[PDB]
Amino acid sequence: TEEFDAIKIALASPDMIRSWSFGEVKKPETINYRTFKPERDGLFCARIFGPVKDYECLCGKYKRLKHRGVICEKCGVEVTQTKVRRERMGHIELASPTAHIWFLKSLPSRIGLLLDMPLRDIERVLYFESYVVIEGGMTNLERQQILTEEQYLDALEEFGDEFDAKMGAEAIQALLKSMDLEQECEQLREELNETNSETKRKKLTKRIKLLEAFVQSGNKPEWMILTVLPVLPPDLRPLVPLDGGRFATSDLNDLYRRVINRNNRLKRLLDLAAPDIIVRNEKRMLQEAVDALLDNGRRGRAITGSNKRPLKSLADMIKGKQGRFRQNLLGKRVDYSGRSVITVGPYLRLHQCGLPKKMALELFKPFIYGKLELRGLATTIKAAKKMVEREEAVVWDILDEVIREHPVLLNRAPTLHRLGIQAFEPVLIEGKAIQLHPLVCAAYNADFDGDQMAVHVPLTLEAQLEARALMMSTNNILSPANGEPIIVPSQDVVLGLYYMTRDCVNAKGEGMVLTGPKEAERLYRSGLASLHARVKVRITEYEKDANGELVAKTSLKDTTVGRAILWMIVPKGLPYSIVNQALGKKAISKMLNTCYRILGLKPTVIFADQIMYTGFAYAARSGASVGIDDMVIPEKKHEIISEAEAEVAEIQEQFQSGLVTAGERYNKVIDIWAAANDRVSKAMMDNLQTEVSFNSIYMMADSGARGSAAQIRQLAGMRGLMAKPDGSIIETPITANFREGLNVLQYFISTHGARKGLADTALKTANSGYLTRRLVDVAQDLVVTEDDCGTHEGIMMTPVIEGGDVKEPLRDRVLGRVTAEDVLKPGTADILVPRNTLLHEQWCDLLEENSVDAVKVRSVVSCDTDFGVCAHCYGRDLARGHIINKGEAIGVIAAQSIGEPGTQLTMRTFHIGGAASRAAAESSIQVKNKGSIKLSNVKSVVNSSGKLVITSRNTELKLIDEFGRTKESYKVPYGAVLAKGDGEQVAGGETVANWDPHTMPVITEVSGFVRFTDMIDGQTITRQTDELTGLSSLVVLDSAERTAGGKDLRPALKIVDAQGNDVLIPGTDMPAQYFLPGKAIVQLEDGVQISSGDTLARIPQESGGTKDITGGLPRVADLFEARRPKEPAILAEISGIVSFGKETKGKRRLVITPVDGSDPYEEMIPKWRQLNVFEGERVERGDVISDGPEAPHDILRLRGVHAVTRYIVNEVQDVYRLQGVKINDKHIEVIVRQMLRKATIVNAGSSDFLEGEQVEYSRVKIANRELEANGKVGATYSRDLLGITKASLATESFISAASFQETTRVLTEAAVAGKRDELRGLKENVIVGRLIPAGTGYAYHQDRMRRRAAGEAPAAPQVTAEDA
Amino acid sequence: SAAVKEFFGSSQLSQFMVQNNPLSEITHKRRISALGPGGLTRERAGFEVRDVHPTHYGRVCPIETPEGPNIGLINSLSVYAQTNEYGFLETPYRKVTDGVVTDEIHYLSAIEEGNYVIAQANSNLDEEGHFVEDLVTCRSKGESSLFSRDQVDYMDVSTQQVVSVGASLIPFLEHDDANRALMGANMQRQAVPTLRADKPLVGTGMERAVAVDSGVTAVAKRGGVVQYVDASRIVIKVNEDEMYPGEAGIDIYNLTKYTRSNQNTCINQMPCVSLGEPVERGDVLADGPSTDLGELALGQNMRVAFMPWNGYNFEDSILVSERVVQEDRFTTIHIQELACVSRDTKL
Amino acid sequence: PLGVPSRMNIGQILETHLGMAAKGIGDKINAMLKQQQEVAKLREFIQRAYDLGADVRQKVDLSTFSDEEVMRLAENLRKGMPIATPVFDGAKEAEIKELLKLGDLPTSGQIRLYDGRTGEQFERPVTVGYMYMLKLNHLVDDKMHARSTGSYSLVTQQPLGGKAQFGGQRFGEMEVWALEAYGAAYTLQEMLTVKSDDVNGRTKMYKNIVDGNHQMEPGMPESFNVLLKEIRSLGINIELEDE
RNA sequence: CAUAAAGACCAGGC
DNA sequence: GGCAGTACTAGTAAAGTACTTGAGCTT
DNA sequence: AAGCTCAAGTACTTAAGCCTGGTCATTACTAGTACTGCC
Ligand SMILES: [Mg+2]
Ligand SMILES: [Zn+2]
Ligand SMILES: [Zn+2]
Repeated sequence: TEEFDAIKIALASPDMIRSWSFGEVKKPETINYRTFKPERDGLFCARIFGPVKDYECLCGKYKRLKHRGVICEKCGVEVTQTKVRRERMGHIELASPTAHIWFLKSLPSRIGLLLDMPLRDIERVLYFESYVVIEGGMTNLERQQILTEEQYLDALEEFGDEFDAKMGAEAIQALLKSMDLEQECEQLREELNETNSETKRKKLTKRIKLLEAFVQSGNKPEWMILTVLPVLPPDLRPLVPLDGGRFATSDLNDLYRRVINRNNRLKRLLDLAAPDIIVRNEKRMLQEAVDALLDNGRRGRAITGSNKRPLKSLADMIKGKQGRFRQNLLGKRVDYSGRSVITVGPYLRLHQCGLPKKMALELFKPFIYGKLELRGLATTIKAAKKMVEREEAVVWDILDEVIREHPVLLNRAPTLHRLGIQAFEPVLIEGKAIQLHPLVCAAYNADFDGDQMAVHVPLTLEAQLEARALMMSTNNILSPANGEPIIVPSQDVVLGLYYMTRDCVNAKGEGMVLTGPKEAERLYRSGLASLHARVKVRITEYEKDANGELVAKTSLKDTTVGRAILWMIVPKGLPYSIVNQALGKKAISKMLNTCYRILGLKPTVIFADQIMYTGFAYAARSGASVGIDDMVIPEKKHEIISEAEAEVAEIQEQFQSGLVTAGERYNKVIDIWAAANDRVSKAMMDNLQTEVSFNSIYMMADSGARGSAAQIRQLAGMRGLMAKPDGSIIETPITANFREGLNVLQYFISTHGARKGLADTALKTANSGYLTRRLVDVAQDLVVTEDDCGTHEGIMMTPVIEGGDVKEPLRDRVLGRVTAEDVLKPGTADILVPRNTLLHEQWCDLLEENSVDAVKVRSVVSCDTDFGVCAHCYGRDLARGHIINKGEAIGVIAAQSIGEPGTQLTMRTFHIGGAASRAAAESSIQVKNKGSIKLSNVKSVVNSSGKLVITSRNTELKLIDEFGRTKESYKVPYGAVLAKGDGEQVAGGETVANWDPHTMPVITEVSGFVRFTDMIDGQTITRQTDELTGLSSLVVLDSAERTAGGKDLRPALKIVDAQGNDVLIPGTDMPAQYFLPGKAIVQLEDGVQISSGDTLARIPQESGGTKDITGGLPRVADLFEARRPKEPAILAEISGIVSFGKETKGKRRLVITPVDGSDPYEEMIPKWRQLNVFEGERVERGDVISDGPEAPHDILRLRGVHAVTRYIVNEVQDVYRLQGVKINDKHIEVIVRQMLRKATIVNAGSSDFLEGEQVEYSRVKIANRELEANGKVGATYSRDLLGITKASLATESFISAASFQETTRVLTEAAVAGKRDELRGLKENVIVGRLIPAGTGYAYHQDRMRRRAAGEAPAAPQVTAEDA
Repeated sequence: SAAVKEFFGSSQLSQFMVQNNPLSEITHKRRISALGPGGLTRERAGFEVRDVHPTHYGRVCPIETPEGPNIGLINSLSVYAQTNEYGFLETPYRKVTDGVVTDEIHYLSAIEEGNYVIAQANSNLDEEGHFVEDLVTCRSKGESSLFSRDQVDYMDVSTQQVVSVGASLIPFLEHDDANRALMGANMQRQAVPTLRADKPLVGTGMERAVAVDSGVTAVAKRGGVVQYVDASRIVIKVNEDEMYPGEAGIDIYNLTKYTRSNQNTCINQMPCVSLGEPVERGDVLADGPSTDLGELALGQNMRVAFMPWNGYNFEDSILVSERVVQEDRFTTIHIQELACVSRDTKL
Repeated sequence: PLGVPSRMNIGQILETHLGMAAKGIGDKINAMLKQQQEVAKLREFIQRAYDLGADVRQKVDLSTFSDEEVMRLAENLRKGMPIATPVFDGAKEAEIKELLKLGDLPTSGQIRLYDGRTGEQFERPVTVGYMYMLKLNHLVDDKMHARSTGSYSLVTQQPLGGKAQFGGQRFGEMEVWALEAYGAAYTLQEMLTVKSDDVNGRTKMYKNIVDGNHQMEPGMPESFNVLLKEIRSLGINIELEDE
């Protein structure tokens, strides 16, 4: 049929309920156990819904097919099939309407905010209880405590009466029709901004976001009350027995039978037609009946005998109160599926799978029944259902003719990224295991000791052919995460190919190629009789490749034959051998990138098959078996062991003699063993590359197969050091290895580190889909739909250097992203009007780094499209190497590329524990090479002491040559003296910086005069004497040594000019008021003229740090779920000058003085926080202050929109880049908008200031009024950063946020607004069961085929349509 | 009965007996669990009890958990360790004098280990009475120091008390990392009785004690003269009277032949005593599910050759020729129960 | 051989060289001198492939001692019919390299084999021997689960396994975001509708595949019906709206 | 072609 | 022959987020 | 006296796949009724 545009959710009306429903259900009449025919006109009826049998009547008058259309005369019942009983509906006329508890027990009360009653209190007072018939009137201004009084002015206490305000909900409609809404609603926009009492504006700003939902295109408030109860479908609740005398029925059979027996009781017992003040007893029973259909558990559950479990309500099937939400997303059982063991198919290719042959007898049978009638196996369709359903030995031939061109769906259950479900052709293989391709085994985090996978069967020819060009594994060779291929030649294939291009060593080991040139023939010809060349060293004497293996087979040559045959085996089945030269050991994953970029994908398939065969086949031809004698012990091992064991005796004698202390021996015992593994390590890796090069254990770790630089050292030499389960290091090193006699003690020590890795994956192998789930729930509506937008608003500046991992890294963040404008940084390269950059362009953006500070790039987080993201701002990453195509769910492939590398991360606990590091500094900066000094964010000035003194910390002191390359990375603290400035050339081995690692001098930046401020003898200052200077000077007392009353007094050397006014710092509006800490050195008089750079005070001691950076999956849960870190850094609320307050060992202070207030802006700093701020130039707002993380909520408030979108996508990469996984910036940014999708505007343009609405609608509102025409409006905002557990909790859709346990507050929000749910997302399209938009479902994907016969065929009616 | 049956079937602490192996049986009874009733820690915590403590030296083998959903939660119990009387584990230590090692053993408490220094099992000893070199490395309670022979008070019994019976059968445990010694101890936990049982070509000294000490090998009650031998029974004619070929105080022995265990396997007991063999109290009479004569024989010995064959042995795959299925060398017996419980009907 | 550098388990190569040199270390002792006691045909060929390499005086010889002696100098190690090895105090590389230069046939562990496929003179003599391997049991997980047409539940329309009919694979949520992560629009659509849930899809599909043509395009699913009737009976209402 | 429920808890593979 | 007792059988007793809210401090 | 914001107090949260195994019990207490024994 047609493509459905969108669905619309609204409240049910009886003028609409009686449209799809016919008849009237009056009694609880079900189908008896004997006959299936309907009994009476109840829930199961033939006049209402339909008959049961084919053509028979209820009475039994006419049963023959003679009367098929005409009804009977005495009892006219039209008869059809029993299918029409399912679709047709009936409605139950309830005499009194009832409430919907989703609109009641929910905290945003829909009848408490709009209609000003208590939101929780009066609902637990009126509804179930006995308070009786407020609307309107003229008795009581007070509107809260209902009985007695209650709207608008008469009379409170004693007796009064026994005002609607009724129990239940038959007249809450009458509250919603009058409370007087006009005295509750034009007047809302005046009471907020006009009246100065903010109690009236903080009570009335909450109650418009539900008030204006009914004023707009949504419905009226008078339909929240359930009047008419629609029935449940008849065949949806069958009543068949289970076995013998037991039953398995739904829990709705006990609940629809009660509501109908509590309906006519109010009609005719109760024949009145009374005032409503009389009756109580029925709606206390009927409302009790319908509440079990609404919700059980929020006040009172509904239980059965010997069952302390609530009855399974209609909401409890969705939200899962009993724990069946963990069963709904556990999966729906596939009718065409199987499971068996997995194994390896080498000769199997990337197009095919090898599955067992008995499973195909069962799972493939509906395709067999349509094949048996053409052949001589079976005759009809009925007799074929009792032969092919079992073990049959004839169907073996006729099964394979269907599976010529019908691939299936392979399925491994850790379906993390895109390639968790792949498509392959079935090959019928004997045995019980499925065959898995070895290149595929990098996409499947698995091994072959017990892993078991699943399989599925594609049914229609529509879904069959998309399992060949879109789902097949060798089509999508690239990762969703980055541009690197996941599928890669891993271990056995690279062993023979790695050994193939090698050269043995007796004397000489160069590389040689002679197919082609002529000089190396005569050059390497005469060596066969000499010592330079043999039968395995530098020889080749022949023209071409062909007879070189002829000469090599007859024992004359050994080497450069595998290099000669490798150069023609792989490029014979594929042209373009100009790229087919770099195999290597680290270029094994790079060939599947550049061979896809230069050549096509059909090159890549057979290109992987040739390398597959010549890789896995010749590894047995080499036969690289590891033995015990292959692990060559270095000769330098026992000498370093003998030197390390002879020093602990001397150091122990030093401790016994008593001339030394414990501290200077304890660090020596660990020093002589901490450097021994470095000296013995730098003795097997250089021994086997010069003597044997053909060693098995050396080549299987030197190559990319499976090797690390730490697991080989544990066997070969000595495993160095093992730590405690806390993290503190063990003072006793271990010296025996896996090769020698390893005692019980060192094996017992190794278990302390062996328990972390396997106990890490203990509870991490019960469960694998919530780090995926909580990140795909938020960004599910991210679909590529691009119509030539090209936006410029919200342009993002990218810093040339990232925020920082430890103290000062050097990395770049741009990959495959479009450019914003014309930027000419290189001398040869140039980026034009917006173009998708390559992987080569990040090296051009990283090369000229001393000229660029902001890379102009269009971002994902700022785009005009409300639901989706355009093709330009997103990039290239779809499945493959070219541009993104239309219709891609770029939000789920982004989040699942974050869920997959989190498996290898260290999981200790979700909220930060600790680590261990050491802070050190040296005042010895000596440049190694030549070049110039590059300085950034510094204000150098020459003082009166003749020293070029800086005024800033975090100064980038790097050696930048004439080509602009980072060669050094040094740290310059505050108060340093540079020998040369910015731009001056230096020489090799020259000191360019020198300071004191004892003093951080308080150094000024402006000139003028020094005025004594808040310094009184006996309160803050006291005449003391230093220990190094010797000059008696005025010394400020500490914070704890001060007298009573001087706790608020802060001393200051206030800098004034000659006129007495305040001297502002150049750049900002900050007065120069530097505070003097306690125990400072003030060698300066009063009123004397100073200069910019003069030392005011000094800091005698330095401390701080020792507890720092988290790392791991706990930081992933810390950054995606925006929470409080373990190490908070008090970020500066105002941007300006910074200067230390105190320096005492107890507490350190920090004060900023913006314009007027100086002293109340104090920030306390403990000794754990490492001080990263200086006493000089202004800092930005939101800048870091300590060695710790930041809060994403406050840095959102302070710095701006270029901060949280670049701090949350960079710091999460500081975790994954440590383990080695490279995740692109494109796949983190689509969830940053979804945490930013709601905010709060400050200027009312269309709605009020506190709304909390979405921002993609507000971007159009500021777009059309400011950009095009008609009175531009400054509709600015204030952003709101949330967590992913709350940003997905309140969405636009109602089934997108129904993946939580809070389905009460969402369905009412999508219910009262009348919100048309345009199903853009794909998550919101599987639960509803409709057609996927991203594939063939988008409206651009509409076309039809045409051949030449059906091209000349419609030419005849259009000539026929011409008249004579 | 309503409180003791609830622990017997529905409890966290009590699970099904793993009977695919007598070694799996003996590692199942001697098992620790960190999870019990609700009055203790939960499944979600445990990161201070999974990690082994340095006092646990020769008292629990720290690598004896199964590999799967729970690592470090089980941690089964070592060889010479034993709950003595009141819950206090007391592992044996050889009481050694000044220079002569006395063959007696003593059960030392965990708080009493900190009061004496104990020597090690990797030291060379001639028979029981001499000491090779005056400086030998020793451990007091976790720290390392060099002591002389006059200071040594206690000594370890052997290098076997540090491991469990799943790891004492592991030959080269000093050469393997613990990360795969855990699974190497769990391969014996998931074994199966094969047809052609073959004892390992490397012996340890524990393959013969599991069959005798557990309920695996039939042990006679009193020695006599064997008169007849069958597969289902072994009749023993014990001469309680004057010696005659006329029969005597017969103790018939029923050998459980072919029944179903918990792990869908079979427990077999094949006789070995021939006609006319006087048995001793303690002599073997029949075999076990995998035992050859009295020793444990889980798997087999086949010709191995380390080579990447062609692709197939990619991660953890095992390749084998056509001969392995032509003979019934790994053909095991799998027994499945089809149980169905009787009820009533409406008619 | 690549399971050795990553998974640090060199002791299986210790057992491989050991089971290779079982003819020449300590099964050297009980294999022949005790006995070929049951078989009188091995006491002619095995008696000369034994003394050609291995000549340690700790390890006792055939030519001095008869059959009845070892059946007195090796009654002490009869329980060790092959070699004996304790856990952490066992073999040593100074003893292994001393007892493997002995052991017939090779020297230092490695020997030139021949390929079973190519045949030729095999480069780099390899570590071979007799490893004591172990077969794991066959739990019912390893039994093949084959389901095409079984029963369905009452309150839901999901399949069900059990005694006769086998269990069906559930289609979990990460499996939904894989085909959802793909451009395949109809496979995931029929996966939750025609496979599992719809009573109108599994019947019409099975009636059209047996004809030879395609199955009818999916209309209403059963999740849309059941969830929709869960919505309609409450105060809210969901209604499908056309173009 | 129709029947073997649902749920709880435990064990197991990775 | 009638009444009462009793047995059988069918209904039936870690560690965080947001969010609230009470209280302390100013026009 | 109104009121305005701020901080502690509080309730509530969701617990990283799927897969089979076996098992185990679907409730034991109260009320009415019918049967049987005794007076
Ligand atoms: Mg596995
Ligand atoms: Zn009729
Ligand atoms: Zn855009």
